[PDB]
Amino acid sequence: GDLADRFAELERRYDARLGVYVPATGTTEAIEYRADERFAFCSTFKAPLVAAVLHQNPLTHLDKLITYTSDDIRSISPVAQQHVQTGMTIGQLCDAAIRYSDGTAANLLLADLGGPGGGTAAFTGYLRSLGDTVSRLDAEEPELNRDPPGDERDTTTPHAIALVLQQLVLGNALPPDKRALLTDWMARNTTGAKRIRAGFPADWKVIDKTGTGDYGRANDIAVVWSPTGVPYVVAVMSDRAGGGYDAEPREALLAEAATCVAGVLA
Repeated sequence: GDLADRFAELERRYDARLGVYVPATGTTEAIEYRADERFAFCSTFKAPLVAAVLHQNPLTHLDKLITYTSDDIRSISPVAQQHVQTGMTIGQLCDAAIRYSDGTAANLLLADLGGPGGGTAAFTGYLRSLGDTVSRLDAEEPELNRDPPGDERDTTTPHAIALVLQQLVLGNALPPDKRALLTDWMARNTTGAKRIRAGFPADWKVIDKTGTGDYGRANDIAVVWSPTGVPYVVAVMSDRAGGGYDAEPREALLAEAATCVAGVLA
């Protein structure tokens, strides 16, 4: 058979562009479909963002209290907008950015990296340090979800982001104590039940970070563990550039793409 033909059928059925990368492992070949085409990060950047903050601080930094006002809520912020009076620690912000895709938490973590562009240059530099030469973050939340389809700003490729996640969760980009925190926050994500999780059998472990944006953007990046404990990185990205800025993002496309990948990996 030809898995690329099955991904192409998904693109025609969902009226969408799909990108997939599953890095090769000890026992599998890579799966790649439009893997070197650019797609908007949307909130998937929040996983490497938390890694960047972990990398450049001791773990005691997670208790640092960050204060902010109601005027700092500029993006969908399920946790941060309930804690304006008290503030949130860096660790609480990491948790919220990954598990609730909290936009204010991400903007505050970008500010914690510091430097010009409110942390977006610093974040991009962290990706360069992991060998990612193509990805770039240019805007904060929520504008990073809203670039037009032709813009390279705030884009990655499935290939690039998969190899970033591979280094972070399964490689040695972070020491074990920091790696375990990133892994746990992804493992307890609350936003991803209908995406890669929905394509893997219940006895597979899935950890993930979702992204959604304009032009029908829907992404999910995951690490999955077989029932025998064998890990795979799975990056799935999609958009609907011909469906207008308000094209509906399709979680079901990601779930079916994931089901096709599970068929290869099982």
